[PDB]
Parts: sequence; C-alpha cells; structure tokens
Amino acid sequence: SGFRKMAFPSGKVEGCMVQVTCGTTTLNGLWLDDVVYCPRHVICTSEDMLNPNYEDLLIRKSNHNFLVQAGNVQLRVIGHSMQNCVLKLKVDTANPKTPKYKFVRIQPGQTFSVLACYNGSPSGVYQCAMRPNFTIKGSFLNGSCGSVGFNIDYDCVSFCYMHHMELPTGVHAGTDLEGNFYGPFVDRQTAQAAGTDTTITVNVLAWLYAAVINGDRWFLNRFTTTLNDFNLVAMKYNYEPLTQDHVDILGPLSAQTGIAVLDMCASLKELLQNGMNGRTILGSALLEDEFTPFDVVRQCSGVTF
Amino acid sequence: SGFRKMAFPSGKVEGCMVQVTCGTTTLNGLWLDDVVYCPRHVICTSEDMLNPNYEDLLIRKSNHNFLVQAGNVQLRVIGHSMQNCVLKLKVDTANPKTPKYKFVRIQPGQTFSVLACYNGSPSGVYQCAMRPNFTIKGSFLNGSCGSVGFNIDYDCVSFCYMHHMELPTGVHAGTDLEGNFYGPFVDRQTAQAAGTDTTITVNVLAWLYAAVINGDRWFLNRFTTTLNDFNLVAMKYNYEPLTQDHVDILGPLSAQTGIAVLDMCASLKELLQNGMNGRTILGSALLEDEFTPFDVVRQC
Ligand SMILES: CC(C)Oc1ccc(N(C(=O)c2c[nH]cn2)[C@@H](C(=O)NCCc2cccc(F)c2)c2cccnc2)cc1
Ligand SMILES: [Cl-]
Ligand SMILES: [Cl-]
Repeated sequence: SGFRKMAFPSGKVEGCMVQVTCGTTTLNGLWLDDVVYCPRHVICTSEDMLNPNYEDLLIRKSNHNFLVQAGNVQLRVIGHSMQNCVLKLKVDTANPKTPKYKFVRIQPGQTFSVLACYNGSPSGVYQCAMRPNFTIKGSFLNGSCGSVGFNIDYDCVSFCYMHHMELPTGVHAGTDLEGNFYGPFVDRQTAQAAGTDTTITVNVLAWLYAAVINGDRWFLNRFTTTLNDFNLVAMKYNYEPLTQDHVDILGPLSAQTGIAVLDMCASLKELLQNGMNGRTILGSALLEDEFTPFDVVRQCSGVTF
Repeated sequence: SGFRKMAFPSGKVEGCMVQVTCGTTTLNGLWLDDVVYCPRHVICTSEDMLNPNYEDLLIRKSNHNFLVQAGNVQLRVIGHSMQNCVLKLKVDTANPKTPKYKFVRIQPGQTFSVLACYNGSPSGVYQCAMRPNFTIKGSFLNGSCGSVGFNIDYDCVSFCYMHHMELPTGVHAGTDLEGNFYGPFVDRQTAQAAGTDTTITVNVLAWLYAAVINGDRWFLNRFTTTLNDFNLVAMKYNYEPLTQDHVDILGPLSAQTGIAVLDMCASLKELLQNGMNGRTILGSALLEDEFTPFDVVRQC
C-alpha cells in the first residue's frame, strides 16, 4: 500500500551529467556516446541574451572555448554544432556509462523524472508533468539549465526534456533533446508568458483509480455520465477534454477496480461542483493530475528498472 | 524558483541493491563493501512469522542457504551474522560500486529518499519523512522488504532506513541499518498498531518559510504568539509540540525572510483556524509537513 509521487531511478542519467562552461556561464550537459548536449544559450553574454544570433555567436567559438568537465576529468571538445536550441559538443571520448537511450518528444499530460543538476552534479530527482500550457512546474535554481527530464521503459532511458529557462511566474520552459522547445517559447531574455494552464483530466481520473486501489472510496457514487456531458462540465472547470483514447487508456484500471471510466467521471464531476468537503484523497486536498494511467499501473504493480 | 518534493539522486544506492533469497522467500539486500544487509525476517517460514526465534532459525542456516544475486551474478555467501533485526551476509566480493557511506539513525520529522526495489531491482524513488509515530507513509508492495531510505549530503550516502513491514493501516515500519526498529514495532506478525499520527510542526513552519521565499505571503498576519500559547493551540489540531530547539533551527529561515519564528507561528495558528479558503500555498491545499528546515534551505 501507499501512493507517492515517484520518480524513475536516476542512476542511468547521473552517469551522463557533465558541466559545460563557456566564458563566465556554467550549466549542465548530457554526455551520450561522444556528444555532449546542452542549451545553446550557454554561448550568450549579457548583451547577447537580449537578442542573440546563435549562428553568429557560435561561429566565433573554437572547440577549446567549451570547457567540458565529467567529474574531475576535463573532456576534450573536438567539434561543435547546433540543432535548433541545443548545442552538440562532439568530444574525444565516448561516455563509458552511456545507457540504452532514445530521444523522445512528449505530449502535454505525460510525466517524466527530472534530475536537477548544478555544475554537472546531480542534486535531486523529482517527478513532474508536461503541463497542457507546455511548461513544467519544476524546482530549479540558477545553473540548473541543461538538467534533463526522462523516463525509463525497460532497460532504455527516453530523454524527453532539457531545461533552458524560468518564466516570470516561476514555471519552467525547456526543449526536447533535439532542441525543439515545448510551448511557444524562445531562448532569449524577452517578455514571455505561460498560457492559462488547464488540469490534465485523464491523469486526475488515473489518480482517482489509484485512490480506490488504496482503499479510498468516499468519492465514489452510483452515477455515470456521457462522455459529452462530462466534457461540458470539464471545460467549465478548466479541465482538458477527455477523449475516447483516454477512456480506452483507463480500461485496465477500470477493469481492476470495477468502476467504469464514465462512472469515475461522475465522481470527478461531483468533486468539481461540490468540492472535497474537508476530506482528502491520497493525502491531498486537491485533485492531483501529475500521475498518468501508466504511472498508476506501474506503482500499483511494482514494475522494476 | 519552484518547490517540489525532491528526492536525492538514487544512483549511488541503485548500485548497492541485490536480491536475497532464503528458501521460498525473496527480498532486497544492500550490498556495501563485502556485506549484504537485509531484514532478518528473510529466514522466517510460513509456520513462523507470529513468534519466530531468529537466533534458533539462523543457527540452522548454512552460508549456501542464502542465494544472493547482484544483477545476473550470484554472489557467494561466506558468513552470516545477525545484528538486532538485520541479517548481515558476508560475501566473497566487495561491491565495486560501494559509495562513501554512513549508517545514521534519524529522529521523527526527518526526511529521506526511498529507493523502492523488487527482486533486487530499483523501481522508483520517492521522498518521505519519519512520522512522529515512527512509521513512514511509503509506497511499498510485496517484496519491497530491504528497500532503503537514505540522504546524500556532499557525495556521502547516509543510510537511515531499511523497510521491514507494512502495518495494518497501510503505513510502513522498518529499522536503521544497525537493525534497531524505529518505533515500538517488532518483526513478528503479532497485533501491532501505529500510535495516532501527528503533524510535524517544525516542518510545516519550514514549508511556510519556503512559500515566503517563493513570493507567497497571503497567509501572513500582523500577530505574534508566545511559544506556550502556540503549543496549546497546535496540540488541538494534532500538531507536534514546537520546542525551543525547533525555534532555533528555524533561525536562518527567519533571518532570510524577515519573519520571526513566533510571527510565523501566529500565521500557522490562523491557517489552522481558517483553513486556506480556496487558496493554495506552494501548489498545496494542505499544510505540508515532509520538508525539514534543512530541506527548505538546500532547495532554496
Ligand atoms: C513480520 C515478518 C516476520 O513478516 C513479514 C511478512 C511479510 C512481509 N511483507 C512482504 O511483502 C515480504 C516479506 N518478504 C518478502 N516480501 C509485507 C508485509 O508487511 N505484510 C504484512 C505482515 C504482517 C502481518 C500481520 C501483522 C503484522 F504486523 C505484519 C509487505 C507488504 C507491503 C509492503 N511491504 C511489505 C513483511 C514482513
Ligand atoms: Cl522460507
Ligand atoms: Cl475549520
């Protein structure tokens, strides 16, 4: 029993974190095979971050301008290229700790583990979700840039996020490992705002199933709803629309608990209109939306990596 | 900016997880140097469990009765001894991935990361606190026994918890790495109940300081309180007494934010009285108590 916000074991990713220094700027890099990936803004100065021409800033750099440190060992940079907003520093040594990996771009609602790093050194691991507004509500300080988001599927680390910046509201913006930003963000010091966020409905339902699996049934009721009437209620409370795909994904949890997906929607509908009434679900007074249906199954079945 | 429940990177602990099998029972072990530590209940039979005599059960075991597996490699057990409720299996190979480590016994309110494991294989990492009633509100399924709680301050892993069992209420009981159980619990299937749980007051105050450092001040008020009047109101909401030690520990956060501890104590009293009124503090509608003053400072 028990349900916690749980991250993947970060060991495979820790053995990839390196420190990248370019001038006075220090951030993190991800060393996979003979390449180090890091945010391209590492080459910006104070005047540059305001309106940077990265092609022009990069052309002025030599390989030796990039100090890459893996622990206490300086890695030799033998090449440098840019792919979208990520800088790829070709190094003389292939990382002997390179796990089986893939670069995957995730969709809003999907969760991943973040290995927060400072000066190429992992300091913490947390689980978070790609918000529908494409930001992550992370925990990052100065120097965390280059810290990565990942999942593990079997023996393979799927890298899905690289941290780049913090928006004025305290939320974070980043890219996939191919340098494409999630969301309508750009890598420059300019006025940028996160769009109004919405709740990840399929994830709330998955978390309600996790609460039932853990013995919390107070919120259940005899009622059901149509998928259409639920989306009409959900749109009112800034919830993401629930699709037939989401209903199908919740199938195994519905089968395990004996509560049809539309039966759990009527519970969620009642919780949105009436509230929790002083009660808690899994030790929370809010409807938690950062556990996917797969996260619930993984944690309630003990899949190992 | 931002404040999350944050676990330590589990890599140093992952390279220590091994599977320990004794008969039909399989659980996790912690391989440090040439020793594997695991719960001593691994030697219990189905007919035992209620009143096992571990000294008698262990004396009947040979080294080859303990199958220790590190990945796909069977480790050879060359010795076995018991220290309180932990079994120490001496092996013929020192773990090459042994980090700098220490065994530390923690006090209630202290937090740590748990690397949940099944069959010697890490499946997840989460943060949790040693509750005032000495249980942990973990996430553990069958075969999680032997999974450890740890902190990693400055490259050294301080091991503070080894999972032993789940109490009837769904909470968990375990020991330090010297086998001494936290709380009035025993490694027998006898009737055992966790004492009524209480909120870790110093941790709630530390989290209120974290919210102020992150720009959230709505809950603050013009009032202060005496330490005594605070504790009189706190005990009524099942909050742990706040000691002068706790007030001193909150000193650096009080200095950083400019809010005296007893001033923050008055915001807490008001919060307890009024609730949040539809508002949230650091994305939570409850008063969070699994962040210590030390966690707040490290994360901020
Ligand atoms: C007390 C000792 C002699 O017996 C134990 C027997 C089983 C376990 N458990 C194991 O899964 C396990 C043991 N070996 C491999 N796996 C689970 C447990 O705790 N069950 C309940 C046992 C109990 C039954 C009545 C009363 C009590 F006080 C305890 C478990 C479940 C969830 C999370 N963690 C663990 C632990 C100790
Ligand atoms: Cl047995
Ligand atoms: Cl009230």
